[PDB]
Amino acid sequence: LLRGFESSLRGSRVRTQIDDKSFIPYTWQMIDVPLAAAKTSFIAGLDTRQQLAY
Amino acid sequence: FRDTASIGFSDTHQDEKTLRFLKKQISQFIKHLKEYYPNNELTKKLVMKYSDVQLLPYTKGA
Amino acid sequence: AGGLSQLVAYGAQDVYLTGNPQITFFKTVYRRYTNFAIESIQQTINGSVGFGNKVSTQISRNGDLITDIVVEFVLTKGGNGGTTYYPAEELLQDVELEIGGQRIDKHYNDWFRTYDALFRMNDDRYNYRRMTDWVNNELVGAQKRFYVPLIFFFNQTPGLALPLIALQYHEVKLYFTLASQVQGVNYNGSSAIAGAAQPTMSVWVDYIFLDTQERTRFAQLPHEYLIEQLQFTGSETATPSATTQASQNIRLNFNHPTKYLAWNFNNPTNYGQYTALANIPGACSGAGTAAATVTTPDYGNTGTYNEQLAVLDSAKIQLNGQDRFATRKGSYFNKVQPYQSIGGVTPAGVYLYSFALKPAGRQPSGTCNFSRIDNATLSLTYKTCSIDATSPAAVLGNTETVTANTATLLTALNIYAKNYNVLRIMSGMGGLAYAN
Amino acid sequence: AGGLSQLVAYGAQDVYLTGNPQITFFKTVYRRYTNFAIESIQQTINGSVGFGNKVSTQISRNGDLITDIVVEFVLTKGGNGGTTYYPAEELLQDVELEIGGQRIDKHYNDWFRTYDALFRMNDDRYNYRRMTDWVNNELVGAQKRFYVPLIFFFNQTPGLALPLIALQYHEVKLYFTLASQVQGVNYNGSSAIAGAAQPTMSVWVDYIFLDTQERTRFAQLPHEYLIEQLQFTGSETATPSATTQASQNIRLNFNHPTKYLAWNFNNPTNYGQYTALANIPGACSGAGTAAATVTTPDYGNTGTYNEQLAVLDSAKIQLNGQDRFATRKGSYFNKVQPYQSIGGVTPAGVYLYSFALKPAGRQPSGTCNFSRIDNATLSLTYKTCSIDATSPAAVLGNTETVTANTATLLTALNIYAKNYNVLRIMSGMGGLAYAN
Amino acid sequence: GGLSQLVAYGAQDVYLTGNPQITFFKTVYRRYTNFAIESIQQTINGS
Amino acid sequence: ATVTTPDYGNTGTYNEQLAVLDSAKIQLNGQDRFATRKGSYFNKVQPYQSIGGVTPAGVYLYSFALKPAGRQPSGTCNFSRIDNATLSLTYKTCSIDATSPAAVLGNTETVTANTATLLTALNIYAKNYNVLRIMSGMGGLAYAN
Amino acid sequence: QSIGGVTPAGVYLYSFALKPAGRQPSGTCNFSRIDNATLSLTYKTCSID
Amino acid sequence: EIGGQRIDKHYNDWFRTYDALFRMNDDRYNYRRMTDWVNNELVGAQKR
Amino acid sequence: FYVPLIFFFNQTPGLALPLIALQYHEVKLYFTLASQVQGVNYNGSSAIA
Amino acid sequence: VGFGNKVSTQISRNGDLITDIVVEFVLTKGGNGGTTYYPAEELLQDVEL
Repeated sequence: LLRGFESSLRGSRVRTQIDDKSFIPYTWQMIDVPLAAAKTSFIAGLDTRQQLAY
Repeated sequence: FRDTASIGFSDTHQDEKTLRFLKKQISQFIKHLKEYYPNNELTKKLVMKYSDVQLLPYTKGA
Repeated sequence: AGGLSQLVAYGAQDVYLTGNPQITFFKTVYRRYTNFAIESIQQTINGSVGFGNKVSTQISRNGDLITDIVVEFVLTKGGNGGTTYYPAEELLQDVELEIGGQRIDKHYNDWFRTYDALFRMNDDRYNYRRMTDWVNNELVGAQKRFYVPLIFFFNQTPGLALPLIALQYHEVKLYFTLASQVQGVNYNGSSAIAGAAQPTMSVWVDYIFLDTQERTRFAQLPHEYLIEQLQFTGSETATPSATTQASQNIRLNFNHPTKYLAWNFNNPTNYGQYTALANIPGACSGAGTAAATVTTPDYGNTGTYNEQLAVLDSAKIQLNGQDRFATRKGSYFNKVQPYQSIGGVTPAGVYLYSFALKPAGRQPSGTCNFSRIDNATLSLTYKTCSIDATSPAAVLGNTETVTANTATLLTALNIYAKNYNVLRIMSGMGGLAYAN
Repeated sequence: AGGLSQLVAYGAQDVYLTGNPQITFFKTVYRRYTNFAIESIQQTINGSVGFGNKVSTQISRNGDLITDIVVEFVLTKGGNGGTTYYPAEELLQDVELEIGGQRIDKHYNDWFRTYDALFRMNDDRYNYRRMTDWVNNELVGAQKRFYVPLIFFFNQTPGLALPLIALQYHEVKLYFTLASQVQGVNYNGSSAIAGAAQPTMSVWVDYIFLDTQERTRFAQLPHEYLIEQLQFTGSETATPSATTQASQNIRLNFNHPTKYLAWNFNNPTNYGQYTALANIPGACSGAGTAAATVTTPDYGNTGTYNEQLAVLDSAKIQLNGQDRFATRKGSYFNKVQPYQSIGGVTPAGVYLYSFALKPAGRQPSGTCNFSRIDNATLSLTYKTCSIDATSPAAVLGNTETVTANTATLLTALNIYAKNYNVLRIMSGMGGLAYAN
Repeated sequence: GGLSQLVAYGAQDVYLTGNPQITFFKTVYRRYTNFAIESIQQTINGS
Repeated sequence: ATVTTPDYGNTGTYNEQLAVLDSAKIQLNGQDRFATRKGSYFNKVQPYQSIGGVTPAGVYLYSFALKPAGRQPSGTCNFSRIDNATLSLTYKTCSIDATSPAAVLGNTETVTANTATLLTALNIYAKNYNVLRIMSGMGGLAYAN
Repeated sequence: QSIGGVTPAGVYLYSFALKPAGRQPSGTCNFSRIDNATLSLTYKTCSID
Repeated sequence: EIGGQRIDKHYNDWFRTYDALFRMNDDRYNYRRMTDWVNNELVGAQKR
Repeated sequence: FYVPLIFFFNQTPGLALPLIALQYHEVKLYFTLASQVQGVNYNGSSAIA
Repeated sequence: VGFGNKVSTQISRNGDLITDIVVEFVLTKGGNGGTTYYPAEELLQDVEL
């Protein structure tokens, strides 16, 4: 109790406890919906405008 | 010609580590209450805390 | 005669130059690229625009990638010629980069001046000044459109453009903190300029639209970007007037594998003033005439290259109680490190020490990971501020260890660190891989 | 509308630019590197430091590789403003590199000035000036610390760092000859400045510390470095006075693969004076008023870009009795060669001719191997030197084949050639691959 | 000196100095097709 | 009236204009713990939010806990593992002439009385948890630092 | 953004390319496939003496 | 704008033109009622 | 001035609103500001210039 | 923001759960002592979730 106790000694206060770990499991949500990227011509248009014959 | 085998700055015997060294030792020995260990077991701690080397073998011939 | 007379000059040492050729210089090879188009689209700014106001924008998903961002301001000058010093950027006190609720970076008005002071050179420094200041002796009442390009990690090279197509859930936002005091527009020194107009601003965002084969890839694969961050805290300085050269030992609070450390000594009242004022050409208002005063800069020339008016005598970085390099004089950090590492000119009062071979580039080239340092301290020696600022005979005729008495006004020290980190993006969400 | 519209118009002309994409510009993949740290360490200089003395220093092997060296001088100016012209470099008369007792390279104060004059460019050269001269109209008695970075094959790119870790059997050291005459510090022209202070000198070296895995390999493996070195001998000019255009045939003593030759016509008494003096602003002391004298420069502006004050009319290089090119006038070599080859500006009186496509780089890009050429000459034609230097009406209002009568002071000729060699490191010993 | 920095290899650095791919201090140059450069005068036809 | 001596028995006040703090921020390892807040936040808002009492002017608190007034653990900042904790202060400009009530009762939060420069001592407290262990007649702190 | 230099007054640039100053293709608009390419200008009122 | 793509874009003069071309009778008058002062209102009058 | 709100999730942590569990629902607050504030811009019904 | 104006805000999803919300105002009074009565509270005309 008097001399076998726990304390905080330098090296145990190293900044790497933050700089080795992400905030990602702490700031991210749980999103089950997939990403919806799709073909460009579907939105952009079909280029239907008499392009020059070569 | 110089004949100086040692390079000339801190590398091989110097153990240039940061004080995080403390957690490496705690991990090696497993318990956070490190204070009692080297008071009772010093040899194992000294053996596990020093560096190795690499050699240079070149010659020209007689 | 001619070229044929030299081709024949072939000897044994050419096996290292022209032996078994691998490259021919005169028929090069180009690489075909994924088709893309760049469109500059206006964003909507939330909040009231004005002096001292804080406004923000939510970046609309107008495209697949986002890269260059430019913030424009409209300012009316309230004074005559030579009364402003980059008013467009000083108006913008900081910009916060937030992706999905987590801040990734933050830049400051003073950092923009420091970054410009170090890493931009030649025509880009002059253009930047054109983009942020009045440089043609314009007079009172002149009004113009200013552009303050942003420098977040994804703002200078397409190689780090953020994948909005892969950030379909998390929003990206920029918060803009505007200044209450803008020299020559809203205030002249600390004196308010009656009738000063409120600024008008807009945020320009340049979007890249990709073709099908790559854009669906971006939304398919997880991504990891090796990015830059800025770290910043302010410090108070100890600058003596006489009999001594003070020491100061500032304990640093930096983390991450750091590319370089840069700092400047400033007068918090006069934006961009990193040197003492003196009664010499370009060093103070009215310099060289009977009306000269060393309390007010000749603002259009606030920046100088005359280190005699700078206050740092020497500095060293000490890590865990042992010096990182032997003590260097203040001029090493002002003249030599940017020569070796950037290739530009750093004005007096701005100092740089690199850990990197090429800190101006984005290719990783050496870092100091301060998360592993238990005691990171910047030790400073100041010059003695005993030289009479109003007497050119002394201001330009003194020793290396002394500077002007007006250097005692440089009470704030701004210490910046630029470091690497990794940005992770997947399933529409993003965030910073290593916290801090 | 917008970027999508541009993507829609995709057709045949895009197949060779984008069809079957090979690259993207928006997902740049960085490379991972070997851990290293950089430190600047000062060494001990063996020899007495002072005007006219020779000193040397052994590079204390405080690291694994040597990447850069910056020489520092502390000078007190002995004259008024505008009386100095690169005084740190004039003092740094000659720097010689020795590895294992053998001379590797030598660089003279005039080479530093010539290299600065025609190869170093941008704000980087202005900053260079900041490091070696007084650039803020400073007054007599001012003390300033100067930095002169060295320009040996190893100083600018880390890929050529000196492998001292692998040279355990040899010393690496440099010899420094200090000038006895430094303009504006201990002499004004040929007249001594009483009470001038002796310089203070130190040499700083940037050491690379490598990690365990890479330094093991460097120490155990043999290495070969493809390097550049400077060949130089000074000679004499053939400048005429009136009625003629002198010719000179200079037998060259260069060998090894040369990437360029460069030369200047100088006044050996006034450091850096590569042109004639004249009564034009910045062209001589007192220029523009009645006190103008054309025997002494207005030193702080010793260098000029007015080619009419240059003495060379035309030049040709001939190899083995046949012309290497048809004769060009002097302005070609002063204005066009550096435009085509390096993309910079060269001041009047300094000339370049290159063999390399990019002579400023390290990657070989064309060389003339003067070890397999038996007789190489430089043919010069001089301008007639009949214009009265004291009348700007005659100097600023005349033709190309004439110059000022004061051009006859440019009596010393310096022809430089830089070429390739290979530095071999085997069994702990270094040495050159090719002799002569 | 710099050793206090060099030693500090951590978890975040696997993205920088882990599993090295390149070295910055040993450059390998590419050998090129032998060529010579000259500039000569053309005849201009016309007044 | 002598503005250098208080009417001692009524020394405590609730008038924020006589309080020193313009703003405060707590920063942990170079990273802000929250954005800078104005001094009245620490004097009045958090005591309302987490304690339920009234704090006189010049006394400030920031909580890490839902119930800092209680004994039940309710949220803690473990300073035994944080390398650098810094409390950043911004002062009000002490330009008001304390002898003129028209000025002291008629100004904004960023200024205070000239007599404020007498408040020369800064006292910052931290209250925390540890465990007191008792075994076979012996007692002691398990976590002492 | 596209070059990294300064352009004098009266000279204007709009790029379709990331690095128009370089030779490596970095983004193009093919005006052989656009039927109506128009540059619309607004002029300043030239009222100042 | 639908998903980053422009679908339509109307200007004030188009609204005037449309009101001039396609709205007729009571609808044009009620439009007027919604966008202007139609009762000789005086300085200071405010309307939704 | 600081005006705390007194909604169901404002006074006790036990009813804290879990944005984390509302991934797809954005939470908005509407604020209507009074036109007349006694002693600030009106004294009774009389405007304060 | 202003007298008689209506504004809204969208709570930024920075955390996991929301507890208290405090709306702050900066007001300057135009009256004498004893001429105001919870001016920040009446300014806050209404709040909707």
